[PDB]
Amino acid sequence: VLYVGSKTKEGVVHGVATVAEKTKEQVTNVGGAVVTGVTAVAQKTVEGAGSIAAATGFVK
Amino acid sequence: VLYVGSKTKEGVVHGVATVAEKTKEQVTNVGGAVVTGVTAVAQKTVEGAGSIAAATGFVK
Amino acid sequence: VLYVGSKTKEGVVHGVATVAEKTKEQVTNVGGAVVTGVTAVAQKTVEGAGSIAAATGFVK
Amino acid sequence: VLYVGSKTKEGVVHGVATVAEKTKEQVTNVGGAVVTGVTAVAQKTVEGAGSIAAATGFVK
Amino acid sequence: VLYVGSKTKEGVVHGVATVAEKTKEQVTNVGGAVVTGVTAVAQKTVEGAGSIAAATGFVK
Amino acid sequence: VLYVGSKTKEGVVHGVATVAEKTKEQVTNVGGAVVTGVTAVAQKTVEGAGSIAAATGFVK
Repeated sequence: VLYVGSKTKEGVVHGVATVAEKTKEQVTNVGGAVVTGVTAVAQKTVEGAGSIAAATGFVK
Repeated sequence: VLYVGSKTKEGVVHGVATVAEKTKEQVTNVGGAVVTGVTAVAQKTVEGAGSIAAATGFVK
Repeated sequence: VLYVGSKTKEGVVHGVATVAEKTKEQVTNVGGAVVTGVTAVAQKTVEGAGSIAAATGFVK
Repeated sequence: VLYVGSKTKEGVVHGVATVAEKTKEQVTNVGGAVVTGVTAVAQKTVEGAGSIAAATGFVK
Repeated sequence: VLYVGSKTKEGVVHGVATVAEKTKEQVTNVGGAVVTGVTAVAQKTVEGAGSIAAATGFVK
Repeated sequence: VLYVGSKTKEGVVHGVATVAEKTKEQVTNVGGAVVTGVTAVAQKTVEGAGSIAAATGFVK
């Protein structure tokens, strides 16, 4: 903060990987959210913050 | 904080990985959220914070 | 905090990994959240904190 | 052989995997063979066979 | 052989994988073979066969 | 051979993969062969066969 002579690595997302050979997925969403994969979030702030990921409301 | 001469690695997400050979997933969501995969969150703040991941509201 | 000359590693999520060969999952959610996979959260703050992951409300 | 209506899987080498985080190996061979890792052999014939893996002779 | 109505998978090498994060290997071979890694062999014949891997002679 | 109505996968090498993050290897070979990596061999014949991989002679 006041001083940094470092090699800082702050708030990052690193090395995320996936592999697939023969995938047969038949997602049939009818409401709300549906996530089948990779979702990386990396954010820094100074006041207030969100980062709401893969969420869903149904208010009615 | 006041001084850092470090090799800091703070708040990170590292090394996440997955593999698949023959997967047959038939998700059939009808409401709310559904997550079948990888979700990485790496955030920082100074006052307040969220990071709500893979959540769901259903008020009614 | 006031001084650091170390190799600090804070709030990290490291080394997560998964494998699959022949999986047949037929998730049939009808309400709320359903998580079948990998979820990584790594957050820090100075006042207030969230990190609510894989949750679900049903108020009515 | 004479008939096959199957899902034959012969001579296969499958699923081999390895991981490493912090390894300090200082192999200092002076003679013969030295293997530190992964070696996969998958062979078939009709008359005669080899597959001599990770061997070493010293005749003198 | 005479008939095949199959899904044959013969003599193959599949799925080999490796990972590394911080490796410090100081191989200092002075003679013969030295293998530190991945070697895949997948062959077939009808008469005679070799596949000699990671071998070494020292005749003298 | 005489008949094939199949989906044959013969003699192949598949899915070979590797990863590295911070590797400090100082191989210092002085004689013979040295292999640090990936070596895939896939060959088919009808009479005679080699496939000698990562070998080394020292006759003297």
